Amino acid sequence: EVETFAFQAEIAQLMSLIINTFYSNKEIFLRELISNSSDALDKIRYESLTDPSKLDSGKELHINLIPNKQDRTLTIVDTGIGMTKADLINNLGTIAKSGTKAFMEALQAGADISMIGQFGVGFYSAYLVAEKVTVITKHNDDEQYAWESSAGGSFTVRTDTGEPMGRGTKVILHLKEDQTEYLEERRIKEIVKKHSQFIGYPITLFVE
Amino acid sequence: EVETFAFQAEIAQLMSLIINTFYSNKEIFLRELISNSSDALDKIRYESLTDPSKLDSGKELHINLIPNKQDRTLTIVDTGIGMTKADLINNLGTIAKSGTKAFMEALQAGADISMIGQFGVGFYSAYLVAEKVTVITKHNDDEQYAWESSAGGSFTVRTDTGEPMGRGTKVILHLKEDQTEYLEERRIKEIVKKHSQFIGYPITLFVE
Ligand SMILES: COc1ccc(CO)cc1O
Ligand SMILES: COc1ccc(CO)cc1O
Repeated sequence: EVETFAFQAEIAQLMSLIINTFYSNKEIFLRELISNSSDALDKIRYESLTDPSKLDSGKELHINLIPNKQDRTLTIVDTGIGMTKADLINNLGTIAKSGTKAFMEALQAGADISMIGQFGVGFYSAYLVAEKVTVITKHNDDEQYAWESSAGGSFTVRTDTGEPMGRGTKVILHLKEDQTEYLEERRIKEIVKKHSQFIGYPITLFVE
Repeated sequence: EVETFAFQAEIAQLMSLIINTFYSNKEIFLRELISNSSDALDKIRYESLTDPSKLDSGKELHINLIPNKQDRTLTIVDTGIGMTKADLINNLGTIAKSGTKAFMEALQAGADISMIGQFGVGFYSAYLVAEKVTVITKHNDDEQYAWESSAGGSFTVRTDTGEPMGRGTKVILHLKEDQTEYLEERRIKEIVKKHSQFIGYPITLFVE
C-alpha cells in the first residue's frame, strides 16, 4: 500500500528549476540538509525542556553522514523531531509554495541557487545531486513513514516497516551517475568543514 | 501583578557578553529581530495551511518598523505566531542555554558577535543597542503578555492590558543614549536593504 500524490504546481516548478538550471556549485545541498537536521534537533530539544519524556524515543541528538558506494547513496540521519504523515505530504513541514514564490523573484533580483535555504525550501536542493530521494521519518505522535520522489511531478508515501528508527529523519540520496564525488570521504569532510562548522550537534561521517 | 524571574546563568552570561564586549557592528540587531519575525510569520502561515481559523486573529502577515524619537524607541512588530507565557519565560521560545554554549565556543574558534543568529539566540542582540527591551506577545492559545528586561540577571512578566494586538510579537527597544542613529529613517532603510532584502513578508518603515 503506496499512496501517490501530485506536487503542487509551484513545488514541481522549483524541482524542475533545480534539475534544469546549469549551476556548478552543487555542494551546497549538504549544508541545506544538515541545517534542516539542526532545526529539527532544536525542536525536539525545545519540547524536552518542558516534557522530558519526548526524549524517550532516544536521548542522543546528532547527525550521521553515511556514504555507500555500492548503493550509490549518501544518507543524512538526524534524531530530530521527525515529521507526521501530514507534515510529510504538506511539503516536508515547509511553506514551500510561498517559499518558491519568494525564491523565484529573488532569482530575478540577482540571487543564485545557493541562497535556496533563505526561502525555507532547502530540502529540494537534494535534487542538485540525487536522481531519487527517499525520506524516512518518525515523529513521537505518529508512525514511521517513507516518502519517495524522482521528481517528475509526483511523490509517494507508504508506512515504513523497514528498520525502526525510534525518532528522526533519514534522507537517502540516490546520487546521479556523475555526482559520486559526494561519496568520497575527503570531499564530504571538506564540505562539512566549509559550510557546516558551527552546527551545534555532533556530525559523524561514517566510513566504508 | 508583575512576576520577576532570574535568567538562567548562561543567558545572563550571554547578555553580559553582548553588553560588555567592544564590538562596533551593532547594526546587525535589526537583521536578527526581523529574522525572528520572519520565522514566526512562517509558523502561523504553516499552521493555517491545515486550519485556516488560525488566521482569525488577523490574516495579514507582515513586519512593521516604528521609530519614535520622543520616546527613544524602535519597535519591531510582527503578526507571527506569538508566544505563550511558557515560551516567553523559557527564553522567548529558544534553546538559549545550549545556543549560548555553542556561540561561546564559536567565539573561541574565531567567530564574531554578528554570527549570533546561527546559534539561535539572536533576540539577545537587542542588547547591542537597547538599555531596556519590552516584548509584547499574543499567541492564539493564550493571553497577551508583556516581558521586560534591562538585563542585570532578571526579567519580568505581566499580563498586558495595553492595546490588544490580535496576534504576534512586538519588540520595543528603549535605545541607549548614544544609539539614536537607529531612529533615523535613512539609516533604518539602509540596514534593511543591506541585511534583510530577501525577507518574504512586507516590511513597512513608519515615518514620524
Ligand atoms: C523536521 O525534520 C526534518 C524535516 C525535513 C528534513 C529534510 O532535510 C529533515 C528533517 O530533519
Ligand atoms: C515566535 O515569535 C517571536 C519570538 C521571538 C521574537 C524576538 O525577536 C520575535 C518573534 O516574533
